[PDB]
Amino acid sequence: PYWAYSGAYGPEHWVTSSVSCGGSHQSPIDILDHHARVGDEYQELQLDGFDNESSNKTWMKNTGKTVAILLKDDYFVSGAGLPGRFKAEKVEFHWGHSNGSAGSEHSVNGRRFPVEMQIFFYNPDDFDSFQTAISENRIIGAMAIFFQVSPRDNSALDPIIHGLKGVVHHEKETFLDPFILRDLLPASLGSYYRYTGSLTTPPCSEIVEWIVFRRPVPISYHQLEAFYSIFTTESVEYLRNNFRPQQALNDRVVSKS
Repeated sequence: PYWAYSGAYGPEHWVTSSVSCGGSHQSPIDILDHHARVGDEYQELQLDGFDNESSNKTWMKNTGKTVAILLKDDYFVSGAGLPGRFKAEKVEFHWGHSNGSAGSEHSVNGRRFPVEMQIFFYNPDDFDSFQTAISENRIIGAMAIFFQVSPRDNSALDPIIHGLKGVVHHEKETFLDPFILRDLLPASLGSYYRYTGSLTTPPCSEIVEWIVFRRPVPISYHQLEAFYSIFTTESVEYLRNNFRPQQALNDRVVSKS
């Protein structure tokens, strides 16, 4: 079904075509640190493959709703109270409008960030692929990483930024220079929140175990410009403010590592 981030098919209307979009365990949310539970004693968050440089096969696409990176190498995450070892499928981005304006989907203590990067995972021991996991409505994993402005370019982002400059128009695709996925994550890996929620776009399936890192990754204002310069096709407009409104926590509790 068709959907958008504004207008007649904007987020307030998604439920018309996608019933789950009106569920009670939806994402994203505001995380209030003082309402979060401490002491859950999760197993160490373990990353497998994140220090390897990515393959020249990895590519990026302007989908018109976001820019997505299709990961062609094997990256795995486990621990942190995830039900199993999850394999990375793709990375998507959400950002604001100009000059570092709020773009993240999640927030912490009411604070939003200029970009949120999300990495989506599936359990390869249950399914051959991410698409099948989704369609079967089984548990998928997702990490959310915030970016925060810094006076100098973050060199770890150079391949991603260069990629954005190659997918300015809707449907454009490009291969990416090698990047190190670990370096797109916060230096402080042990500091995160966990909650159960949903995909943040239709079908909004309530099957996502979220990891939201507490600390942001630096990006320069100049680097942010590469995000703001992306187009989408409604007529051509800039692809900006591509984030879902926050959703009610309801009976859920967020856990703090």
